[PDB]
Amino acid sequence: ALRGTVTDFSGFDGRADAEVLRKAMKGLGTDEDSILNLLTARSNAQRQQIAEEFKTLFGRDLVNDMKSELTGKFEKLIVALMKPSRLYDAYELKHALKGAGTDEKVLTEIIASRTPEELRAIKQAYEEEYGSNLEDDVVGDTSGYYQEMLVVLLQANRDPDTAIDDAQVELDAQALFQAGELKWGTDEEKFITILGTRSVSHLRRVFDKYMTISGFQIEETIDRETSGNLENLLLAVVKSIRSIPAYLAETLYYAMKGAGTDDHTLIRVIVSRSEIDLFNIRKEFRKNFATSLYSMIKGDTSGDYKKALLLLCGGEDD
Ligand SMILES: [Ca+2]
Ligand SMILES: [Ca+2]
Ligand SMILES: [Ca+2]
Ligand SMILES: [Ca+2]
Ligand SMILES: [Ca+2]
Repeated sequence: ALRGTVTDFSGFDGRADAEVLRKAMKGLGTDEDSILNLLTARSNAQRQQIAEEFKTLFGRDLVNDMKSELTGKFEKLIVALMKPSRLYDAYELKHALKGAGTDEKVLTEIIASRTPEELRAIKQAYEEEYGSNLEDDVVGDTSGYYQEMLVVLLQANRDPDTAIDDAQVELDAQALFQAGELKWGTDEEKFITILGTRSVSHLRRVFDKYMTISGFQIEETIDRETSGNLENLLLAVVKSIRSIPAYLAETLYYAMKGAGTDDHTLIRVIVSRSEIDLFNIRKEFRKNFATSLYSMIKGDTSGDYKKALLLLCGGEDD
């Protein structure tokens, strides 16, 4: 099943951990090594208890103190690691929508790869934290079919996996064929309804059947029929339906692909999935890119930031 790389540390003592952290920042200097080896070895819920003990003992906010002592990517990784799990995805979405400029790669990445259950959780958290409706904020900063597809997904009303109705699979496959390849132009609405509301098990069957009747994989047709933000979203949805860990592994790969590194994306995926399916993401990363995620990271990052990442990911050998 699904498996992360971070678990609750046994023999957990919040007060003790708070003191270790406190001693690592007191006086001039900062013992980063001590901080990273500790926080990456504690589950997210435990980090929250440490933060609570820290404030109780010293009357200081652990996160703000680290924001003062830490710098750069390492600081960003530590701050994201301290964000409550139930609020992280909402946090990211909020930052991708705030100020002039909307970060579409973020909206697409999260809303496409998160399950209906997760999306429901994210919407509640977002509203309680920012006193604003997530859907309304998305609509306000986006437009066209891209916006429409995101809204469909945000409803979290995807059909439930039940017995497969063969005739419905043929109907849907043929409907997609007719809405794209056999149509002068494209019927985006058809693509949105089907890909956004049908059950996961149903769609996996539709993808195979579509391949059989058209000679094309649904991804190829999408690339041939659509463009812009809509194309990226549709591909994210399809890839997620097939395998969320694969889609995420691919997102990671392209983050460390070529000159430089998309650090924000790199941190987001590793942190948000660390306690869910990061282990699976590794297996999908190896099987599809001839290398282990560990090596990719180990050879694209530097310093403490690099050390923290490797400890969270693990898998040195894969
Ligand atoms: Ca200090
Ligand atoms: Ca904006
Ligand atoms: Ca067409
Ligand atoms: Ca295209
Ligand atoms: Ca790189």
